[PDB]
Amino acid sequence: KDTDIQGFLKNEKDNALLSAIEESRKRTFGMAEEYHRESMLVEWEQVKQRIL
Amino acid sequence: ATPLAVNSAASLWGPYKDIWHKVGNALWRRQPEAVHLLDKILKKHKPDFISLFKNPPKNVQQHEKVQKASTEGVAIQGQQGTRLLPEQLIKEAFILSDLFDIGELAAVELLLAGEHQQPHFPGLTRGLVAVLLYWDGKRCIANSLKALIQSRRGKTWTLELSPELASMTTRFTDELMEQGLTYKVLTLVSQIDVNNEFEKLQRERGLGSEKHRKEVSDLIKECRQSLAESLFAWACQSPLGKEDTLLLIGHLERVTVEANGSLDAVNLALLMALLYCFDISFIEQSTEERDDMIHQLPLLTEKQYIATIHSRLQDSQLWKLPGLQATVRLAWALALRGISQLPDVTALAEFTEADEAMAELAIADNVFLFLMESVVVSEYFYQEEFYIRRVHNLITDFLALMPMKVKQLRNRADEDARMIHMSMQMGNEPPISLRRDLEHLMLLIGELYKKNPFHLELALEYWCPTEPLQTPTIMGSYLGVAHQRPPQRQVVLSKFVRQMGDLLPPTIYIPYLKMLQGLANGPQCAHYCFSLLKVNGSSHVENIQGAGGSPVSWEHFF
Amino acid sequence: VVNIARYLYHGNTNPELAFESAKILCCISCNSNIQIKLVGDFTHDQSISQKLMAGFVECLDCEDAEEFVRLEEGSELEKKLVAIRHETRIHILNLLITSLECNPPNLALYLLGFELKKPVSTTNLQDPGVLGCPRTCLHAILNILEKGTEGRTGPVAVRESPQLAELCYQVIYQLCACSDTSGPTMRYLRTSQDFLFSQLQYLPFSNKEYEISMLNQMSWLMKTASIELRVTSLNRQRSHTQRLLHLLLDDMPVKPYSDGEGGIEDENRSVSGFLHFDTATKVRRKILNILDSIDFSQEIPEPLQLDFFDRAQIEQVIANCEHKNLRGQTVCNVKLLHRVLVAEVNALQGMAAIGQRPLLMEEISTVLQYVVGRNKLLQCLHAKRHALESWRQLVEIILTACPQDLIQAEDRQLIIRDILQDVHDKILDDEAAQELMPVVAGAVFTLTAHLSQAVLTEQKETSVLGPAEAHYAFMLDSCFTSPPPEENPLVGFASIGDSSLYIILKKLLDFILKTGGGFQRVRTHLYGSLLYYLQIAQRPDEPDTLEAAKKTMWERLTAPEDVFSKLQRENIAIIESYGAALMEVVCRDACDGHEIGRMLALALLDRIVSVDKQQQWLLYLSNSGYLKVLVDSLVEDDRTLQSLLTPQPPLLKALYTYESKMAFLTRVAK
Repeated sequence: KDTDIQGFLKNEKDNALLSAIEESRKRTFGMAEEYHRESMLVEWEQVKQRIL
Repeated sequence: ATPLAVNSAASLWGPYKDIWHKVGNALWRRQPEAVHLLDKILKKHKPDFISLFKNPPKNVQQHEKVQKASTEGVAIQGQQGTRLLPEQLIKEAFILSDLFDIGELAAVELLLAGEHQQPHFPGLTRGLVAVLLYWDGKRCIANSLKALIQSRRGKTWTLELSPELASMTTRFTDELMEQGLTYKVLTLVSQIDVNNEFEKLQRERGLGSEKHRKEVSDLIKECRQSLAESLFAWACQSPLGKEDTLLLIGHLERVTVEANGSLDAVNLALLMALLYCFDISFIEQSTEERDDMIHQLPLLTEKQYIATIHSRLQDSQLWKLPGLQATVRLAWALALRGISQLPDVTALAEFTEADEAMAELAIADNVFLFLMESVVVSEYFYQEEFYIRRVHNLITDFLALMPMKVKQLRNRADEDARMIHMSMQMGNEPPISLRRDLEHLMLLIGELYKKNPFHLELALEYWCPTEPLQTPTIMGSYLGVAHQRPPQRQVVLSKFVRQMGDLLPPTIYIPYLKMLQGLANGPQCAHYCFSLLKVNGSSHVENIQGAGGSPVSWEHFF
Repeated sequence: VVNIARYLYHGNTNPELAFESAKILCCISCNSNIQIKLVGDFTHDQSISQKLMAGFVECLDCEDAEEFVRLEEGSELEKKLVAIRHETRIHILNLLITSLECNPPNLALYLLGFELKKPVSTTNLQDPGVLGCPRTCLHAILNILEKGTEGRTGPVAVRESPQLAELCYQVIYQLCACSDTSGPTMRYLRTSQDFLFSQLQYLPFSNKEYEISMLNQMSWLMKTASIELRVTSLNRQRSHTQRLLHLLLDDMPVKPYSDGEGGIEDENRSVSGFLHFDTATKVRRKILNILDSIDFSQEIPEPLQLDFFDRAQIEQVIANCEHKNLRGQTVCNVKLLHRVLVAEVNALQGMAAIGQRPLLMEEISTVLQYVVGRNKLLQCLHAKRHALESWRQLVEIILTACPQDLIQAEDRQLIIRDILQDVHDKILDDEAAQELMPVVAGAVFTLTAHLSQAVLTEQKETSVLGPAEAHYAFMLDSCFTSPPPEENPLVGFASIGDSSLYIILKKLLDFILKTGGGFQRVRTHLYGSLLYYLQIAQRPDEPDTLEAAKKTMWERLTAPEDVFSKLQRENIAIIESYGAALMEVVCRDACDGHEIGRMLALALLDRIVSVDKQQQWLLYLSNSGYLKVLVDSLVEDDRTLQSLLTPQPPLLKALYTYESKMAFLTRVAK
């Protein structure tokens, strides 16, 4: 309810705890694709001079 | 910052409760911030106390504005502008104006208070509530007056009030007594009657429900009572003046009992005020404040006080109640009996040589019967302690200071008992003109100490320890008070209880058992009475033919 | 029952009949089944109903105070009659309190003046006499708290009847927390009495006798003020929201109306003070001054010592007496405990027991006094915690429900930075009661989240001013005096470098260490707080522009450091300064802790291994073996994750903990 304060000041804290975990996880997992891509591009950024 | 301070003598309730609550916080709650308000409130409302319960008067220059209040309007304190008043409130204001003899703006400001307070009295009207507020406003003045008198310095109590507060209250209320306070109070207490005010209120329909009739009936009694008690609370702390005591006598001349035989709480308080104007017993008690307690007595400094009061009490004019005149005659005879035992007081001998004669008049007017049936039988006699203390003194000082009258009363009782015995041996009724002086005194003692609403064991003056109590259960002191001798008052009184047991005739027997019943009231009182009834039996050993043990003993009874 | 209730119409003339009447009616009002019928029999006859309403009000508006029961000068009979009248008020307030949590229609909604011939939420409450409105128990409960609201001393009942004031504030809380009373009540309390402003100005309340009751009075007044900040904000009633915010938040000394011509004397106070002109006297905010009056320490009564009774049995006889009172609180029934211990001091047939009986009653007296101490302790630990919960509720509505255009991006941050530092020290002190820690960490979490959210608006709305147009704006307002030096206008953003933010980091790590391993719900809030704090130190996502990719390796090494790169260095150096103790506390709770404990401690290790440039935490994680406990456990996670592939999975928790374990491993592996 809406005069109900303790249901609200519970739920937005369970939401805030999940949100603090969520950007840690999803920023680290996006940083997994980007780390393979930069590593692929940096070993390629060795190979073309081994070639040239 | 002007003008607005002009209406502020018309509202007949709000300013009076504003005084009463702040007198309550400054006195009974001792609150220090309220002292710096009380000084200013007493300086403001001194005119109101100088003319107790007096209305603001009617005025054509209010009457116009109330009749025009539907078109020109009225300005009211706390409100910005003029309020237009309905024809109803205008006509209600003229009804309250002629019902109470109040000014037309005061009837409006009282109806505006009655309109604001109406929701607290569900089922009444602002007019029926204005009838409450007009008597509660008077009650707030009367209770403030009583509390401002109880907070004087004086000879009977000290409410811990600061030496400044206790001199502010004293001085401010001396500055009301200057003004003939006793005359104003006795005028109000003899003009205010519930029946006359209910006749006014029933005609013009100012009586509501059965609760409202109870409320108005009691607010009018509180207005009589706190006024009469203002003279009692004065007289106990500081005695009334010469003409004031003659006005108080001049009122008591004219009293009548209620339909049961007792005084009302109001004329009881006025009797007790006159009795405290005649107390001197503290001069057998105080040693170091003593001489300033003596200068504070018209009974010692005004030879004129005694000369006028003694004259009006030796007077052959009977009062409406001869037993009330008898009670005041006994108190005056005992006041003279205290004064005749103070050393240098030779200057009053021409009045004190009458002490046993003023006592014979009090006995002849039948004082002890009126003290029983018109004073001690009242439920209001057992609602105040200083009433009980004063009727204790009025009997103990008769027994201690007039033991030659006590002997005259026994010489009579042991002969009117012989008249009753001889009539019954002749087969004839006892003659109606025999006098019950000692029977009435012993029944009065038996009906007095019979209740003790403040636990005081005052009957202990009628006892005296023959054996030491050995209660081992209090361990809190080291002051070895070596063997104090019992006081002469107690040594005469505890002798009187024993010597009215000497050879009891059958007429005094039941009065003596009742005298012992009243004096057996309290834990020690009962133990000393048990010990008397034991000692009265423990003498008849071996002599089982000489029938003559005490008929007031345990062994005779069982 | 109606003729029992008619004795209340005689409360001034027979208080001993009105007392037992109110008390019988309080016992019967406990029955929720009977409430609906009492409303019938009490309103079917309006002539009786007007006497019933009058009798309940007549007992409440009576003026007699708790003082006259203590003054030794008074008559036994007067002391008794004042105590009877005061119990008569208390049983009327208890009758109302129990009736208000019974479903409508109930006896309290009648006695308080609600329109029980409509839906309750459509009630048009008004002042007594207005349109012919009767005086009701609501206008009496207000009158009890209204007396003294002009005074420099505050409300009269808070001093002269503190138990009456506690119950009066509870009825006003129930009338504002229930949905269908709240609309009528939260209108009326503002339209006619301004009641929440005229009372909150007198916080905190203060007497050393009635601490428990004053903490409960303040608890209920903070819980009504809470609802009005939310209600005014949702209804966009800006001026009333803002006026209640100022009364709680300003660093300003609220001056009473200072009319003229009064002052002097008090030149008595100790001349030695004339050299301690202490400019440390900051005007601390009203909401902090209420946190000051909530004590966090606690008196623990000394452990019972006994010569005759076994304490290992007495502690069980005490536990068998620890029932729940009408406030839900566990308390020992002293009258049952006394009956039981006296029964054994009757059952001891012995020569010897009947010589020892005085000493057995004397040791019963010390046991009963210790149990009265235990009952004070439990009620004080309740009241401190209930007040801290009410204060926390008020703070969190100011943060979650009040508009951002009523507390600005710098003052909102200062208020949270100061509240965090004050809320920390009262739990970092070692006398501080552990029962408060679940409320304190539960507040520090919402505070650190709102500090992080405020910086996470400030960063983005400052990210608008291009350094090319300001040079024209400065060229008009031609005032003419004394020039300043060449100082640079970059002020508010420098506050991301405070000592306050480094103090808040330490105090949070100190409280993470101090919270013992049973306090797992306290630690999940504190690990959440440290994640939100480490989001203040978060660089945002920058755009992969074909122009940012032109910035050379020289520009990427000769630019000044941005404040987030600085703040990351100084925060990791603070985290390093706790070393192996903080490393054990986080790594162990990541392996072994609660479902949510492991989940958050793994996200905290992911965030720490995102800033550790020395590999100290990685070298701890490997040489402790915790980096293998967080790997061998994948073969035990799996069995739970298999169950989460069912169509209706029982609890997604184990997935969310696996995703943070795998995030931590996918941080370490870089």
